[PDB]
Amino acid sequence: ITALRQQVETLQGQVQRLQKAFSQYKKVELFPNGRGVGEKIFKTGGFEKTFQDAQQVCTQAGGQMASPRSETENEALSQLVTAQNKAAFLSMTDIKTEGQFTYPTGEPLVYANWAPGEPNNNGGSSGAENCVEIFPNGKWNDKACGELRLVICEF
Amino acid sequence: ITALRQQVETLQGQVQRLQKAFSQYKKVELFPNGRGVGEKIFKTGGFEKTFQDAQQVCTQAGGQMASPRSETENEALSQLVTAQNKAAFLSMTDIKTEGQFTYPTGEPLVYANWAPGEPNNNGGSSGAENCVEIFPNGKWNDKACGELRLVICEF
Amino acid sequence: ITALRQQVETLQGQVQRLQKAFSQYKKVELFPNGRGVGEKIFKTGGFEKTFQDAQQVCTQAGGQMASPRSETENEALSQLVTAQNKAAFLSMTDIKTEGQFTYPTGEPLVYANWAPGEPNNNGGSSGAENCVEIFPNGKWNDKACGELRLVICEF
Ligand SMILES: OC[C@H]1O[C@@H](O)[C@@H](O)[C@@H](O)[C@@H]1O
Ligand SMILES: OC[C@H]1O[C@@H](O)[C@@H](O)[C@@H](O)[C@@H]1O
Ligand SMILES: OC[C@H]1O[C@@H](O)[C@@H](O)[C@@H](O)[C@@H]1O
Ligand SMILES: [Ca+2]
Ligand SMILES: [Ca+2]
Ligand SMILES: [Ca+2]
Ligand SMILES: [Ca+2]
Ligand SMILES: [Ca+2]
Ligand SMILES: [Ca+2]
Repeated sequence: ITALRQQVETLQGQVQRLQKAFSQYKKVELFPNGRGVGEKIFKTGGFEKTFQDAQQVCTQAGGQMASPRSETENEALSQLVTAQNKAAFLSMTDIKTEGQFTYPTGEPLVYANWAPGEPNNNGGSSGAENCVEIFPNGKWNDKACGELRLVICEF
Repeated sequence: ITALRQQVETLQGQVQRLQKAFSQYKKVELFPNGRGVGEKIFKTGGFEKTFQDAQQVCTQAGGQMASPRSETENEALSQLVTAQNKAAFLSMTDIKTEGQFTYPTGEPLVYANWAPGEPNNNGGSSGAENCVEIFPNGKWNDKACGELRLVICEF
Repeated sequence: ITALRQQVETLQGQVQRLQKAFSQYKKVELFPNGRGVGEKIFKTGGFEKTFQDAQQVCTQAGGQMASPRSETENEALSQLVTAQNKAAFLSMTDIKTEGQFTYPTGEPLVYANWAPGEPNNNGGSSGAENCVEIFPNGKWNDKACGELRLVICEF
């Protein structure tokens, strides 16, 4: 029918405006504590927690901790860490097998950006160092999971 | 026609992607200062104001102060109060009739979570206590409306 | 066909709910650091940077610095500056031609709200004053671009 055609063209307009409005509100939301990379979105809570606290926080929020699988994804996190001037915990650990860092899924790294001479598993008073922190410069450093670091969740 | 069918199937795809993208951006927005319960959304501004200031703030923002009508809704607020480590004002008062706390609409409570021995209307120097604050543990305490408390708005 | 009609009516419902949900999530996002005026959206990052830093920040985020072209737009910014209690940089400068303040595009002001006796180009130790800051009261004051001021981006 011809009226059905009218309803469809109306929907096209409505959908177009929804798309425009949403694109704008994506940018607004991400400023300043969020970064979009691919279909991923990293966002910092602005606070610091231990690794396991941060892991619960991100999960409770409906996401997970950041698993940067590329340089572009790693760069985004670097920007958040820089803006906050606080090193942040990544999602990876080598708790299962020492020396081998893994994603929460069980699969080994497909990307890495260790700083000079890392990891080393030397946390001093803290003891072992099974988690990973990322610096403002984007470099990685294994660190005692019990330390407090910037919380960044991946959605 | 057959072309109209094509336009419709195109809209289905567009709408599906809008839905997926929006679900993701809902989670992103709510982290970390927001909680979704039913069709309600609680969000903290992170700051503290008197009851009447908080009431103007929430209204100006297009919402209202939190009227937790269930344990699930009350729990959500508890999580926000805990994260901020700041007690927050609820929307209810007994200003009209002493002893009887009411929603901004005029209707009496359909849910309550008073702490041991509350309310008591004893604010000391503050005087009377006609408003309600909620603790990190989720318990309620009547308090002088003139006090500064965490602002949480309901949308 | 009749089934196509069913799919279309289904889309209408889906779109209606998307619209409702989005309207709600617009209000949530804007609280408390955002203001909507027309098709524009102002949002503060909460931090302070020099004019050129703020300009990079806003651009990187996919927007620009605030170009208030009316009293309603200026009022919105005033509300953000007030809430933060921090004067903010606007997008306008007179760097090209002294005395004549311009938008980033190259066009002269279509609106202005200078405070008593401004601008004056007297920044003391700072030197010249080619940028513009806005006070909680909404009034404008030219200021050394090298100063640190509240960052507010326009999307
Ligand atoms: O506090 C322990 C940390 O000390 C830093 O200076 C580095 O040496 C890191 O490798 C180490 O994890
Ligand atoms: O400051 C007054 C408050 O003091 C607290 O210790 C409690 O006793 C509350 O009941 C009371 O509202
Ligand atoms: O610090 C310089 C500033 O000092 C303020 O008191 C005002 O006089 C401004 O006009 C001037 O830009
Ligand atoms: Ca180790
Ligand atoms: Ca180390
Ligand atoms: Ca009372
Ligand atoms: Ca009391
Ligand atoms: Ca000047
Ligand atoms: Ca001046």
